[PDB]
Amino acid sequence: DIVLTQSPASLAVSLGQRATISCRASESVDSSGHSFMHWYQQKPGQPPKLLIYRASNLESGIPDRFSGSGSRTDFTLTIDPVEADDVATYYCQQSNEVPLTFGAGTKLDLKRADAAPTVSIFPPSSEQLTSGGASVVCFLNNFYPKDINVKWKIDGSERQNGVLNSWTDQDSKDSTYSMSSTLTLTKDEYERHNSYTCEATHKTSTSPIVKSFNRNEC
Amino acid sequence: GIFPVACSDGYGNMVTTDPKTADPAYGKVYNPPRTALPGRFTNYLDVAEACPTFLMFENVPYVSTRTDGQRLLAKFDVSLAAKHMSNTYLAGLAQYYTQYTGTINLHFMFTGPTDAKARYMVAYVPPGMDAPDNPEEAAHCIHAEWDTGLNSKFTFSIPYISAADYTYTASHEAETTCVQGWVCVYQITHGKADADALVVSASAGKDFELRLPVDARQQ
Amino acid sequence: TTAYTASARGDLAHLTTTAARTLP
Amino acid sequence: TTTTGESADPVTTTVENYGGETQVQRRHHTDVAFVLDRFVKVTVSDNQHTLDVMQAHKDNIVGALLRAATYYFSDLEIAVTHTGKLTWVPNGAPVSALNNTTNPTAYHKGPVTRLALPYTAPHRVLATAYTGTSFNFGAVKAETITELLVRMKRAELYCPRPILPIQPTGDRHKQPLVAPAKQ
Amino acid sequence: EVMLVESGGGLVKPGGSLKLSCTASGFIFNRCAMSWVRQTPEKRLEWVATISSGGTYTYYPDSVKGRFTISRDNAKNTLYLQMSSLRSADTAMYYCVRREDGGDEGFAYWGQGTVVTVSAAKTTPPSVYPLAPGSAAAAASMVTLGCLVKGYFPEPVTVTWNSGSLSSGVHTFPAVLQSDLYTLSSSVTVPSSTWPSETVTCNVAHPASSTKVDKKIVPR
Amino acid sequence: DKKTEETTLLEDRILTTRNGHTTSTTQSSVGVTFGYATAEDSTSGPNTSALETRVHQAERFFKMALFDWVPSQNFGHMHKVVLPHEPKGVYGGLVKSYAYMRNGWDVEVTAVGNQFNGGCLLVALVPEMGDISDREKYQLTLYPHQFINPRTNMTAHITVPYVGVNRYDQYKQHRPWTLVVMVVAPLTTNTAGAQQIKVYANIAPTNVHVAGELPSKE
Repeated sequence: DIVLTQSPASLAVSLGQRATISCRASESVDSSGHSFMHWYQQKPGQPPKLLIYRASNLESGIPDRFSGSGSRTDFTLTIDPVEADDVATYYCQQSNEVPLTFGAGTKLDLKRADAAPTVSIFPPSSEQLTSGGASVVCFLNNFYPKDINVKWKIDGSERQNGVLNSWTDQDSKDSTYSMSSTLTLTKDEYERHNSYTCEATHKTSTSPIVKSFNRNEC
Repeated sequence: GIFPVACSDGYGNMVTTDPKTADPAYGKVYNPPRTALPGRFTNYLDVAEACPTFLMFENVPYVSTRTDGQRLLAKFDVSLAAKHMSNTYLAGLAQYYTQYTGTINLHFMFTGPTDAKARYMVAYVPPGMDAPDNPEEAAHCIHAEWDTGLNSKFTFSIPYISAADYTYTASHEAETTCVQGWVCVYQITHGKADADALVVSASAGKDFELRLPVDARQQ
Repeated sequence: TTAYTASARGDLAHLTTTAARTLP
Repeated sequence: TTTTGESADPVTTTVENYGGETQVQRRHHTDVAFVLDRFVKVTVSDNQHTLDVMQAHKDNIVGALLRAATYYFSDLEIAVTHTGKLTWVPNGAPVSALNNTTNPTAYHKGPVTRLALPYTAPHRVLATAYTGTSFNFGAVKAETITELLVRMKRAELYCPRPILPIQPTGDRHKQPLVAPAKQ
Repeated sequence: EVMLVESGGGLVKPGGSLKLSCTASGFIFNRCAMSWVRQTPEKRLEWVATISSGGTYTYYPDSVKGRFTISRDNAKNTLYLQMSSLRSADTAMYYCVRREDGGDEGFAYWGQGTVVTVSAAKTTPPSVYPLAPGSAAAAASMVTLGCLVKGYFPEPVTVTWNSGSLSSGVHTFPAVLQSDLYTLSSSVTVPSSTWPSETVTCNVAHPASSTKVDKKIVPR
Repeated sequence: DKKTEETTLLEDRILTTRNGHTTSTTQSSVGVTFGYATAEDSTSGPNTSALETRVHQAERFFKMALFDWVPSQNFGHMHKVVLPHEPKGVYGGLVKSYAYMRNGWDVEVTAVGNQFNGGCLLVALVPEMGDISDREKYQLTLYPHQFINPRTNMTAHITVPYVGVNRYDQYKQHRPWTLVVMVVAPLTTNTAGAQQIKVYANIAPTNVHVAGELPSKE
């Protein structure tokens, strides 16, 4: 099987800058006098979009800001200059040899300037409790760079189990990311405690940004 | 002067398969007499004609009468790679040659009891259609019907009918269908014959030939 | 195999003389 | 010499018609078996390569001339500049065989290593064209294959195909021909 | 113009079966080669099968040989992928791609998709809990409010706030498998005044179980 | 060919061809061009384990139209076709019931116009014809051919043997013969020519042999 290896897997890049994306095949992808390497763009919820199609030649009418080169094994997409209409995950794929392998993608996101997270903590609703459970959900919204670290505390004691996290992809408008954090407890051990704390740490601070409620103040 | 010679470049390289013979060193050695040792064989294909080995249908050499009536007892690919060959001498041999041509013999020995009677049909379905699942459709290919009796065995030759004069023993990845068709063996009817075994083997035919030795395997 | 810019061994090889290695 | 042109039957007049005198020829050089009986470089890309005569350059004498026929037969001779052990395998052999040494494998003796190989396809003859894998002479593999050449021996050709030169820009195609140093 | 709409997705138990169709329009289908490519949850793309040129020479990767079949019906311009022995690994979003035109030139013109959800799990409806803030969070000027949709199957749910209206700073996060049955949250930022005085409502639609659930956010 | 009476203003060079129970007379022959040989190689090879048979019934005439030659289409305008193409009748039936088969061709192409037209067609048969370049239309005469030229003839006749790298073929996926017709001198119409010329073909599969009877549902 030929294996393709894309580098980087996510890059942040400022508007008008140059983003390059390498894609290495584990064994030649040229047959005859043709590289059979293809590059695609996947915007959330779109089918992929063919962009480049034998390593260098563009499809239809996709902008000439877009180019490709590469022979054998070493291939690159170049977007120069990056506009905001380019945030997406990019893929290379080969068609020389069955099984038609596909690279891992690279999620391109926009370096915006740094923006620190807005932090909301929510109790469980009285009715989630009624059904025997409790989720304490935290929201950490609109921030950049996407590497953030959130933490759970319950009565000061740290908490690891039952934390389900999810991140919004880069936002087209303001190139920020957001995410939720959910601690799910059972109703009985949830009532067994008093303060709950979503403690999030992200590069725009020296402090952890912490948010907390206290079941006595409900 | 002495004899002027041109030592040609690109000549002399070792070669694991050259038709020469190394110089010797230890001579005047006399072998013990091996006159008339039993069972000598001179060419593999002789034993391959003489001794038919068994085909396989999920761990077994025979085929079993499912129930009375028009049942398709077996059907398979005509390649020395075929799953049904596998345990077959012919295949174990063919594995070392790229090409072949020739007739292959199928042998059907009915193992049932004296009160068990049946009638069978065997056909060779050349490629171009899909192997029929019932006699009446297969009745149009080269076939042969036959019943049970005193004679346990029945032999039948599978004809080499291909575009080229030779064909591959090997099977390519790109081939979906067996390049050389299939052979399906049916049952036409029977009575008290259910359960009973019809063991089948295959031997090399008279004009069957193996050519172009190759060593593709692990080490 | 039709005309064609492809390769023998590729899902299009059954159109290549062009390059289905010319000839099967 | 008027003829019914539509016929398609060959016609060849001679200088004798007006009073000339046709001479002798020695078309040894334009002999099939002969012209094709020479080495031609073939572009190898990996360290393993399937032997195929269609890979000669289409404008190279041999390839141009081979392509001037539709069906052909011949034995092969090969000259490989390689490193380590060179192994050859016959047409239709599982590719995995190239690694096995009990197959015709030649040890190194530089520069090149020269061999004579038998036509090994399973067809009565091979083709230059085709209007629909097997059209090969086997494959070769060596740790390193710097260069590869092939020579067609015993060549037979059937049905001629066209063969074009260069399309000249002007009235004729002028160019630099081997000449003595001016001095 | 060229047009590939696939149909046939669903929730299926392991070992089960579905047959998809790629219905085609706006090109001569009977004279083009066709492919199915899938897109897995963790957003990576696997090719599935290719059928030849309006006739057959069919091609497959190893994971699917034996289990999946690509077939086409030139008579009524519909491509099929019959799928037997659905392994849970097979939970992907399936796309009908026109594979061939003058040459090999990528996969241009891709269909739109149908999801397959192989889970033993079968259709569970969604629990929607209003995420209103505690007493200590109503402050500043904008005020974030939320919607907790829990354990439902198959995907999707469409969260809407105020039947369309607060389409403004609303973030809806990616679904996740708490235990083979999904969670999904959505937050809206609101000026405090707007709420509590004006009703923020959460519109939760789960196509698969014929559920729409609307929860009001009411405070404390 | 030749005719009597004496000389005359009309045509002569009569010739009747016959395959099976079908004839084809032509008072304007120019002879018949013979293929690459006068007789086919051995019809009974090892590749058929001699289970092959020959069908006399197939060897008969069948008609199929080509195109309309008009003054518009000028030099190099060419109409090609691979034989058999869609085959009907007896001959056709063979293809549906036998795995492998072989036969040569008896082709009689007839562009009936009228002696006042100018212009000229070139009809040939080609082995493994795979798209000619514009330049190599000039070297089309290397193939079994025959010209049709209104001042001279109406019909072109060429007989040709079966060829191929295989003694027998599977027409269902390889045919060697491709009948082509090309304009060399654009059609002249003058005062009394024919407006346009309808071009047909009268063909006969010659020496048809088949091997490997297939199964059947109908």
